[PDB]
Amino acid sequence: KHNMKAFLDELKAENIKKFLYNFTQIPHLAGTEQNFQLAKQIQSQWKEFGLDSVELAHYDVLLSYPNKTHPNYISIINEDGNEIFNTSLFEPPPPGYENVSDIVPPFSAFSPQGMPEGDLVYVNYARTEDFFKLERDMKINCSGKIVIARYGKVFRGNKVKNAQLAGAKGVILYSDPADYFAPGVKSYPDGWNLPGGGVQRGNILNLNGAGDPLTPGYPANEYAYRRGIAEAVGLPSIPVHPIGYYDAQKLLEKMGGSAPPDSSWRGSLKVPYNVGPGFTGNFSTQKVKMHIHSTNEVTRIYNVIGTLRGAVEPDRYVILGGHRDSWVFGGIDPQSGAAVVHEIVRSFGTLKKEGWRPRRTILFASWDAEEFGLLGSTEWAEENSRLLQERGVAYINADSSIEGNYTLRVDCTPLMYSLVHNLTKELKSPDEGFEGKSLYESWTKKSPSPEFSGMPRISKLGSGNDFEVFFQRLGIASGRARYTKNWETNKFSGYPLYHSVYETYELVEKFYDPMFKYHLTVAQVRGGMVFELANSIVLPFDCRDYAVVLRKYADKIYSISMKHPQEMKTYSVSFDSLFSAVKNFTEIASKFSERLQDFDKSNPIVLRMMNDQLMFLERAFIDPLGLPDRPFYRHVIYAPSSHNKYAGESFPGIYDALFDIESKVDPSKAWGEVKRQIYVAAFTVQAAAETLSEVA
Amino acid sequence: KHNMKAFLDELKAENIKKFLYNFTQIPHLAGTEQNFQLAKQIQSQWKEFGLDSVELAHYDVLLSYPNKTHPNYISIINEDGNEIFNTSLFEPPPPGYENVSDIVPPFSAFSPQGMPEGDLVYVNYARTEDFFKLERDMKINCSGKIVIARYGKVFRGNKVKNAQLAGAKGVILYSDPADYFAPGVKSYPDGWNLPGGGVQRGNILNLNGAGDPLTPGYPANEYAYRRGIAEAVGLPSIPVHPIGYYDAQKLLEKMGGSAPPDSSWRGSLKVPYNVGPGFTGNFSTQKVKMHIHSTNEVTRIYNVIGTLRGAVEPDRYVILGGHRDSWVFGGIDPQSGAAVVHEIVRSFGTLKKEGWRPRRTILFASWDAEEFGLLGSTEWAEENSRLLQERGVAYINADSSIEGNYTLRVDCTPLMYSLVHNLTKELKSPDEGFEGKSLYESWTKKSPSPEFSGMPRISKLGSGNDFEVFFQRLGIASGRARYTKNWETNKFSGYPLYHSVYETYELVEKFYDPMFKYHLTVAQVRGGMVFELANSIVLPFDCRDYAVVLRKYADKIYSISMKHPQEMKTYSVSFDSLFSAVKNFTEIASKFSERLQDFDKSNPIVLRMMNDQLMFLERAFIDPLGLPDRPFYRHVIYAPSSHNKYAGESFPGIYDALFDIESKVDPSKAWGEVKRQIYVAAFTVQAAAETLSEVA
Ligand SMILES: *[C@@H]1O[C@H](CO)[C@@H](O[C@@H]2O[C@H](CO)[C@@H](O[C@@H]3O[C@H](CO[C@H]4O[C@H](CO)[C@@H](O)[C@H](O)[C@@H]4O)[C@@H](O)[C@H](O[C@H]4O[C@H](CO)[C@@H](O)[C@H](O)[C@@H]4O)[C@@H]3O)[C@H](O)[C@H]2NC(C)=O)[C@H](O)[C@H]1NC(C)=O
Ligand SMILES: *[C@@H]1O[C@H](CO)[C@@H](O[C@@H]2O[C@H](CO)[C@@H](O[C@@H]3O[C@H](CO[C@H]4O[C@H](CO)[C@@H](O)[C@H](O)[C@@H]4O)[C@@H](O)[C@H](O[C@H]4O[C@H](CO)[C@@H](O)[C@H](O)[C@@H]4O)[C@@H]3O)[C@H](O)[C@H]2NC(C)=O)[C@H](O)[C@H]1NC(C)=O
Ligand SMILES: *[C@@H]1O[C@H](CO)[C@@H](O[C@@H]2O[C@H](CO)[C@@H](O[C@@H]3O[C@H](CO)[C@@H](O)[C@H](O[C@H]4O[C@H](CO)[C@@H](O)[C@H](O)[C@@H]4O)[C@@H]3O)[C@H](O)[C@H]2NC(C)=O)[C@H](O)[C@H]1NC(C)=O
Ligand SMILES: *[C@@H]1O[C@H](CO)[C@@H](O[C@@H]2O[C@H](CO)[C@@H](O[C@@H]3O[C@H](CO)[C@@H](O)[C@H](O[C@H]4O[C@H](CO)[C@@H](O)[C@H](O)[C@@H]4O)[C@@H]3O)[C@H](O)[C@H]2NC(C)=O)[C@H](O)[C@H]1NC(C)=O
Ligand SMILES: O=C(O)CC[C@H](NC(=O)N[C@@H](CCCC(=O)Nc1ccc(F)cc1)C(=O)O)C(=O)O
Ligand SMILES: O=C(O)CC[C@H](NC(=O)N[C@@H](CCCC(=O)Nc1ccc(F)cc1)C(=O)O)C(=O)O
Ligand SMILES: *[C@@H]1O[C@H](CO)[C@@H](O[C@@H]2O[C@H](CO)[C@@H](O)[C@H](O)[C@H]2NC(C)=O)[C@H](O)[C@H]1NC(C)=O
Ligand SMILES: *[C@@H]1O[C@H](CO)[C@@H](O[C@@H]2O[C@H](CO)[C@@H](O)[C@H](O)[C@H]2NC(C)=O)[C@H](O)[C@H]1NC(C)=O
Ligand SMILES: *[C@@H]1O[C@H](CO)[C@@H](O[C@@H]2O[C@H](CO)[C@@H](O)[C@H](O)[C@H]2NC(C)=O)[C@H](O)[C@H]1NC(C)=O
Ligand SMILES: *[C@@H]1O[C@H](CO)[C@@H](O[C@@H]2O[C@H](CO)[C@@H](O)[C@H](O)[C@H]2NC(C)=O)[C@H](O)[C@H]1NC(C)=O
Ligand SMILES: *[C@@H]1O[C@H](CO)[C@@H](O)[C@H](O)[C@H]1NC(C)=O
Ligand SMILES: *[C@@H]1O[C@H](CO)[C@@H](O)[C@H](O)[C@H]1NC(C)=O
Ligand SMILES: *[C@@H]1O[C@H](CO)[C@@H](O)[C@H](O)[C@H]1NC(C)=O
Ligand SMILES: *[C@@H]1O[C@H](CO)[C@@H](O)[C@H](O)[C@H]1NC(C)=O
Ligand SMILES: *[C@@H]1O[C@H](CO)[C@@H](O)[C@H](O)[C@H]1NC(C)=O
Ligand SMILES: *[C@@H]1O[C@H](CO)[C@@H](O)[C@H](O)[C@H]1NC(C)=O
Ligand SMILES: [Ca+2]
Ligand SMILES: [Ca+2]
Ligand SMILES: [Cl-]
Ligand SMILES: [Cl-]
Ligand SMILES: [Cl-]
Ligand SMILES: [Cl-]
Ligand SMILES: [Zn+2]
Ligand SMILES: [Zn+2]
Ligand SMILES: [Zn+2]
Ligand SMILES: [Zn+2]
Repeated sequence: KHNMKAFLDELKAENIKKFLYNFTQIPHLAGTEQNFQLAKQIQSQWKEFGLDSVELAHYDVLLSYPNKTHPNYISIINEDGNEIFNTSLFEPPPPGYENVSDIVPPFSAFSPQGMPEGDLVYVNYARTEDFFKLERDMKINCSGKIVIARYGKVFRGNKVKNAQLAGAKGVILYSDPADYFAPGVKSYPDGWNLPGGGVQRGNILNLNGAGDPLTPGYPANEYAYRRGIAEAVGLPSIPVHPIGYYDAQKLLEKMGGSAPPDSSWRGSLKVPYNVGPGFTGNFSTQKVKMHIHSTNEVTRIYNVIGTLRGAVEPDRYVILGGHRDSWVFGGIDPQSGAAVVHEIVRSFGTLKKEGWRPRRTILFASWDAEEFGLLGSTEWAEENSRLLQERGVAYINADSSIEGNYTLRVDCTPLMYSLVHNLTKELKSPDEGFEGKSLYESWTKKSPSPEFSGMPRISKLGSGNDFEVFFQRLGIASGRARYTKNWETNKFSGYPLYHSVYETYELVEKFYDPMFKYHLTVAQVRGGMVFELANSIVLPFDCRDYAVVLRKYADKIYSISMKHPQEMKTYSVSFDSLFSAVKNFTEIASKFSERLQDFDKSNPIVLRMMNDQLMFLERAFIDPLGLPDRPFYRHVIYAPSSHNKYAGESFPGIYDALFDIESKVDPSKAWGEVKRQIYVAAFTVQAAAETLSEVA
Repeated sequence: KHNMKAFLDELKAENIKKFLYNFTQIPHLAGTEQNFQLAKQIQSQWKEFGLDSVELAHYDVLLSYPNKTHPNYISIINEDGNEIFNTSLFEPPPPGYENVSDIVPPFSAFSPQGMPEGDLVYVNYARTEDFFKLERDMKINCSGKIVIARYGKVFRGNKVKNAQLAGAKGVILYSDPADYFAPGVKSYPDGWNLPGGGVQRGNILNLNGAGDPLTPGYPANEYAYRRGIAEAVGLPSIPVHPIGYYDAQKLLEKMGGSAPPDSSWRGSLKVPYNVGPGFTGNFSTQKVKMHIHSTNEVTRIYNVIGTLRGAVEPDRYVILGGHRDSWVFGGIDPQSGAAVVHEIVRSFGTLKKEGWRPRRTILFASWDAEEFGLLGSTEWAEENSRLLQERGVAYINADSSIEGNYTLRVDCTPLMYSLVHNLTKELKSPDEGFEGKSLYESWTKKSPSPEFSGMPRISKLGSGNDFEVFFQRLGIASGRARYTKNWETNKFSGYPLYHSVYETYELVEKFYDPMFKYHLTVAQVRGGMVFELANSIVLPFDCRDYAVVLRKYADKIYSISMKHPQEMKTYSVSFDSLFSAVKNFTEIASKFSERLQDFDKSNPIVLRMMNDQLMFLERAFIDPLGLPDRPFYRHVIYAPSSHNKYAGESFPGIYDALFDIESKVDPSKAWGEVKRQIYVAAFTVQAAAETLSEVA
């Protein structure tokens, strides 16, 4: 038969291995010829594999690149203005790639140009609370200083925004061995750790979901009217540059001024981690000078869009999307994901050649320019927003398939919790010691739920990947899954070789997944979810799981507010409306669930009515007015944290109104806005419940 | 059989007459006990008539009322400060109603309080072009003056906004016999003309679609957080008051300063129509003093919502809505409409008692607080916006059924043109001289299309009624129909007794429609449209009619721009993208039409796919970012004119960018914004076309 088991059995580890090798021999930087050539290869092959149509969708968006003939670097300069120390111009290339052309040197994408000179201040991870410590407790003023910050904890764009608002005139980012060097394992090429010359690339924008900085709201097509650079969304106003720990040691070792305030400010280098400002006595007349000459350029990008038309509901879309563009070779990020997508397409295509079709339409996407701000997915969605919002069932992301080899990681909407539990119970664990056991058993054992005994951890969606426009802007049910590490040792960072030249095919084949078994398990999870979403007669969403988390989030936000009991009395701040809405959602969802299991389906109009009620339930959490000063974050339950784009925040409107409230000048106005956000949230929860009531 | 003919034949003129009489014996002002009692009567009767459920939906919104013990009035005062002339405190009540309690005296709803004193300037109709003439050509400065303006041409709220922006410190509105006294007909009670003591009530807000001034975006429910008065939407900043032509004569007769600039500034009173400022020589030390003491008050309002559940598609809504609140007796506005709705409900209910049900759900609405800013419809829609946007097929409005007795008037979306043509061909004309002929024949003869020989005039929707939230905010296909006058004699105004105490049952029965035949014809048009929309297997919308008007609108906006050929060359202003999008819409709509007529319907999924494509086509013209500084006007093809809320404007974004462009300080910036609006329009038209392409 043509069922889920036929789909799943056709997936092969050895195919995934061949595709990864094929996608990782040369760099595929967005906007380059190399990456256009790969786009055309993927298009031709998805056609060979059996899809009904495969098209390129192109856009002209703002990208950023270093100047080839005028390199970026940082100096220590003496009182005469002699440059006595210079940071490196390139990462030493890995064995056998030392002749590869067009490796982009490390840089911070979208940095403005400049040569600022000044005294250094060390700001730990440049988090909101690091700046609070420095400015409020230690009384150190960053205004007109160059700040040096270690990578980790939070998205680098948030670090830059925080430094800018503190008055810094430049930012230097570095990788500390405390965060990117796991104890007892060797540096690349002999193990999976970051060497002292390794550097993490990455953009430093604050887009808040806008997409292309020049065309917020509308696709960057051939006739688009653009903003001028001065009005572009999300660009930083001070120069930024990333370095490795060999270079960082030479900038940190002379630091004077105040001592670090406690041991959470000390990394693992042989230096005091003094905060500054400036260098100790003998070197106190030396300065740090940045030299940044990168340029922003409007450049063409290419998405590949494949269609497998549905047999019964061709106007209902289940999307499997992930990016293709890489910083250099992309051995983990993104090609470990893209190779998985390619094998999934191949398997659906083999079923299609034997006469099978899914019930609903499946769209497959190879996105461009993800590394420069989620640009290709967001422009495409801006173009197709009306089709997506009335027809979009679900979005499954497909970036890196591995970031470790310990256990599964899932982040998703509560609407897919029961789908994920059911599927993982039918899959085999790849783990050593669990042969013959289910993936559910191994995952639950290694990553237990903090709430419920005998269940696994499933996280909220944050951002920093291509699901953002689908989930937080448009309200399409979304999820993602990969293999991950045990979060001991380097607990505040991704894998050590992230966005470095050392992320290669050999990294993966030698040190992460030599049998390609973790890749195969991830293909079965991502693929299996898509199969169910596109083929189950009733959509596989359980509204009751949203009711349970809504109560948890309401308890959490109430507890935050209750740190201020005297203000809640004075300004009559009540959460009663929100708890009432959550109770109502719980009751209405339960009755909906009963009708769903019973009506059953001799009647296709009743079925589609309840499938439409299921599809539009995520959609009901969208406020067309957006969140304050963030118009493209429209989901009222979930937004990316204002302090860290990678992390999700629940009831973000209320959370941000409460944050640091004890420091606001006008408390009556601040508490007024807390109350306004309570009203908005309660109304939206009740309105979402009401979509599940009987329709007439 | 239970078909359209059974529905239509059950409607009776004599029932409509009895209901009008019943609804017009006492005043039904929003927020009063009288109007709550009528709401409860309508609820009980719609239940008796056979609807499945009938509920009240209440809101607490900002309303405005005069102070009972401190009356509003205007004076001429002398140099000593003696009040030598005072305007009247009330309209003389009509015969037999001189003992009715609670007739609200004439006032301008939402006026601030004040007693400003000053010199008068006469500003004709207070249109944008009247102020341009006064300030640019005649060099007269309205700053710190009281302005007096005649009613007509444009919505009164626009007059107030224009006066305020010119620096006026108060506004006096009056009814000129030139606009409200038809030659050769007598004053009420002996004919249908406005007497010298008659006054037009009405609100003076500039809401731009917001609804309740205190809760933009969200329903004004029990836990809503409100804006303070200072941040309320749309309130005027200077006092305003309306008067009749007896009083107006006494304010205008002493005017000096400059002469009227031409005869289009002269009405029909025996006065020079001098512009001022101030009075002639001997009276030049006299002034005009306003006394306004009205208060804004948060007050409860009640909508009645009736449901007739659909047999096949209960999750698809066809809405018939009109208001119940009146200024005084409401003999035309709104009860001539509400009596029509009541008989329509009764007729659908009789079919339902014999076992029939419509295919789709029909919702019936009796809206409150329409006269204070479309408040009841807009709050209800804000509450139910998620259900309306995914399930709303169409909205048919039902305010005043008559404004004359000459011929039919229809304003609607192009999607209902072919529906209206087909229906009116099957209805009998009520007109003298057309007995035995169709309503299509009489209407086409009396109101020919300016474009097409052998077809009737159908106008764009403007605003100033309860369809605004459904059409311009939410993108639900909308229409309205009534009997109207021949637009000779008083061509710039509604009927003479509009919003006066003299609009009574007797006005209608004696002078407009003694046989109730025009009412019956309007019930058949409104009712017939609802019947078809709720019962036709394929929705009765023709996408090809949108293609035809889109070309007309594109030609029109191009022609406006081409008044500035040198600027179009210098700034490279091209309409090519918009014409391309319109061509594409024409081609795609034509192919869609062919698939629609053929697929035919053994296949209900294919049917619903194309019914969904039809329903979501109006919805595709919505931009979730809104129009500039008007976030609740989201439709890109149609908005209410920025200069006149009653009139519709096509491609409003482009139109407003071009308006008065030759006066802007920075032409490169102004023409940049023209180009931005061209891009937005072209994109939206192409995106709307693409919803009609094959779905996969
Ligand atoms: C969770 O779900 C429940 C439904 O089970 C909702 O309950 C409603 O709650 C509101 C309060 O937010 C109640 O509002 C009150 O309505 C009264 C009138 O209700 C009757 O009549 C209406 C017609 O207008 C019917 O629809 C309804 O069924 C009732 O028969 C008003 O009289 C109340 O106002 C008076 O008291 C208040 C409170 O002190 C004063 O402020 C006022 O000034 C006034 O004196 C009030 O407006 C409503 O009746 C409830 N519906 C029910 C029980 O069916 C919850 O609201 C919902 N949670 C959320 C967040 O939506
Ligand atoms: C009305 O409907 C028609 C479709 O019938 C649309 O036509 C498209 O118009 C755009 C222009 O807006 C064309 O865009 C051009 O695409 C070229 C590549 O197209 C080929 O390859 C793509 C894959 O990316 C395929 O999808 C496509 O079928 C083609 O095979 C580009 O090379 C062009 O860019 C080059 O020339 C331009 C113009 O001088 C330069 O500015 C560039 O720098 C570059 O050198 C260009 O982008 C598109 O191909 C047309 N599609 C067709 C014919 O199918 C209209 O756009 C539509 N109207 C609106 C308003 O949407
Ligand atoms: C994840 O897996 C779980 C466990 O299998 C699954 O929950 C189960 O779903 C089934 C199917 O809905 C439930 O079965 C129903 O049981 C009730 C009462 O006991 C009956 O009323 C139902 O009978 C109707 O429907 C049947 C077909 O589905 C008809 O054969 C019958 O004639 C009736 O019309 C039905 O048998 C079962 O109770 C739950 N089990 C639970 C909750 O423990 C869950 O749905 C899966 N999640 C997904 C797919 O997202
Ligand atoms: C307003 O009234 C007009 C005039 O009646 C109406 O337009 C007409 O609609 C009918 C029904 O779609 C059209 O009839 C079709 O003609 C074409 C080609 O000549 C045929 O392909 C069609 O045959 C198919 O569908 C039939 C059932 O509808 C089946 O019996 C048949 O087996 C085929 O499947 C069909 O007969 C007619 O051509 C137009 N006339 C015009 C445009 O002049 C219009 O639709 C009405 N507007 C509304 C309802 O909004
Ligand atoms: O522009 C954007 O929104 C994101 C573009 C890009 N996106 C990613 O690289 N996303 C990776 C991030 C992987 C690295 C990681 O997870 N970092 C991390 C882990 C724990 C922390 F506490 C802090 C950082 C992913 O989603 O797989 C980037 O972050 O520069
Ligand atoms: O607040 C609002 O948006 C409108 C509230 C109310 N609405 C109406 O009274 N609407 C009537 C207006 C009827 C009078 C009219 O049509 N006036 C008109 C006609 C021609 C002109 F050139 C100018 C005005 C209707 O739609 O039937 C009002 O206008 O005060
Ligand atoms: C990755 O695999 C593809 C597909 O086999 C290779 O592209 C093909 O190259 C052959 C030999 O030159 C050509 O004849 C085909 O026309 C290509 N097919 C395409 C583009 O669809 C590609 O060379 C491989 N890349 C690497 C780095 O090994
Ligand atoms: C750091 O790099 C700079 C720039 O290349 C070096 O300074 C230059 O040295 C050359 C040759 O002595 C001079 O002609 C240039 O005028 C210098 N340029 C600037 C901007 O100072 C410097 O030697 C390097 N420092 C170290 C320690 O290698
Ligand atoms: C308008 O008609 C209604 C309905 O007949 C009248 O309301 C009824 O009044 C009678 C006699 O007092 C009561 O017994 C009924 O209970 C009422 N029914 C309702 C409210 O549904 C109403 O009196 C009439 N109004 C006027 C002004 O004639
Ligand atoms: C216009 O109305 C005003 C207010 O009622 C009249 O002026 C008042 O007259 C009484 C009795 O003479 C005085 O005691 C008050 O002090 C006056 N009030 C004000 C505010 O001036 C006035 O007589 C009326 N004018 C005409 C022509 O009837
Ligand atoms: C890159 O730098 C060189 C000079 O070192 C300069 O000639 C060129 O303009 C720069 N390229 C840009 C800005 O693209
Ligand atoms: C920080 O330093 C700048 C520049 O000298 C100054 O203008 C600013 O007010 C300072 N802030 C303090 C001391 O809080
Ligand atoms: C792969 O798994 C083994 C077994 O625990 C572990 O020791 C090794 O470090 C893992 N590789 C990576 C990259 O985590
Ligand atoms: C109405 O006017 C009287 C005085 O003439 C005053 O006592 C009362 O406060 C006013 N009512 C209001 C503001 O509602
Ligand atoms: C109109 O008069 C006011 C007040 O006297 C003045 O401030 C304003 O500038 C004047 N505008 C002109 C003369 O254009
Ligand atoms: C009703 O119709 C007649 C016939 O033309 C007309 O003369 C009369 O004035 C009409 N009534 C109104 C209110 O227009
Ligand atoms: Ca864009
Ligand atoms: Ca509101
Ligand atoms: Cl992912
Ligand atoms: Cl990281
Ligand atoms: Cl109307
Ligand atoms: Cl009028
Ligand atoms: Zn990635
Ligand atoms: Zn990345
Ligand atoms: Zn009305
Ligand atoms: Zn009215």
